[PDB]
Amino acid sequence: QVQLVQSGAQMKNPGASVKVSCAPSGYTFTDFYIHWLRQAPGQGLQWMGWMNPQTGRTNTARNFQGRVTMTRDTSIGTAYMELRSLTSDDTAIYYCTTGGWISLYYDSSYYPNFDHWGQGTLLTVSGALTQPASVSGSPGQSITISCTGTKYDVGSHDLVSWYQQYPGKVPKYMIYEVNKRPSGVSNRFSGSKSGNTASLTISGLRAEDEADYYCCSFGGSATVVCGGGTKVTVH
Amino acid sequence: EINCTRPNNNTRPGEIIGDIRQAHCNISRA
Ligand SMILES: *[C@@H]1O[C@H](CO)[C@@H](O[C@@H]2O[C@H](CO)[C@@H](O[C@@H]3O[C@H](CO)[C@@H](O)[C@H](O)[C@@H]3O)[C@H](O)[C@H]2NC(C)=O)[C@H](O)[C@H]1NC(C)=O
Repeated sequence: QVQLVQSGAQMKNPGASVKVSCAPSGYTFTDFYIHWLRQAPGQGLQWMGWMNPQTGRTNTARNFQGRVTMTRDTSIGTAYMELRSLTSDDTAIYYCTTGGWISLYYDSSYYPNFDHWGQGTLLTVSGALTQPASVSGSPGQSITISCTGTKYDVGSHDLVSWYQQYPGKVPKYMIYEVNKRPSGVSNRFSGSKSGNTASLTISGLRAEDEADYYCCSFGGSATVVCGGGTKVTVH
Repeated sequence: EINCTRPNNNTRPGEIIGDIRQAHCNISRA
């Protein structure tokens, strides 16, 4: 059984550094990419970077250019994400996730296929794609959620995934590669794409569809970009 | 029929954008 166990919550004063760990088990650590994302209540889903567990080669989001270092200890199969020069803006829940399967014949580092997620790590410092903020439907209706980027990200590649997040819970893999369903997900959820906009359609709206939905996509230059999120209300 | 690809995404000798892969070749014989 796959488990991604992250290190515990931390409080840091500003200017300090944080080193978050992620220890995966129940699968071959070196077969899949490791991604790092973060989320604050007053913002959306922010992709931080990827790491190849085999070689240790990484890529980080532009906004983290030189304050993030991702590494791994091979003897203990543990990934690390270090964030330097903390401020209050860095207060967030940080997530370690799995990614694309690592193949010799192509690069899947930028596949936003986050099948499995760590439990999250709350950092407190004391001392993006465009989604509609809110979408509403009554029960039984078909609803649709947009996710707009540019011709450089979602406009190129059929590499868009969708994630469902209940309050105080970890995001869940719902749709990937635009229209593909992960095992366990009902056909009620479908995905499509047109030009620079990807869409998630939820048919037969049940009450328990009420949640936050996030789109992630190939971001350009082997990055991944995520949306600000969409709250779905069922009347 | 022989087809070889270089997955590496590079611009300038000192910069590769994504992850690293060797070149690979695939042959199809019918
Ligand atoms: C592999 O590398 C190529 C080229 O280095 C990548 O294309 C580049 O993607 C970036 C997105 O991060 C583009 O940046 C954007 O450029 C436009 C136009 O100047 C600008 O309006 C945006 O603000 C942004 O800076 C960049 O233009 C683009 N370059 C080229 C020549 O395509 C490509 O994404 C990479 N492929 C993979 C699979 O990662």
